[PDB]
Amino acid sequence: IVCHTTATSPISAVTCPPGENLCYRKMWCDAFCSSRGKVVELGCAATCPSKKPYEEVTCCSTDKCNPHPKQRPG
Repeated sequence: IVCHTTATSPISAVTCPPGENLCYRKMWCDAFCSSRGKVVELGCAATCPSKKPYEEVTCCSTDKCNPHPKQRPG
């Protein structure tokens, strides 16, 4: 119960696994930065282990912080 966005696809608030708040956010620019950007990770996977820098990454835990524009209305 935390991030209310992405997290293993379009999700729906899910808020990743347990950890009891928080949402590891990673990905955004796939790896081609060829425009767009709807292939993120921001999934959580415990307690946001931070992971690595690479493409895009972060770590929130304040209700959410792993959104994603564009998306698909279906």
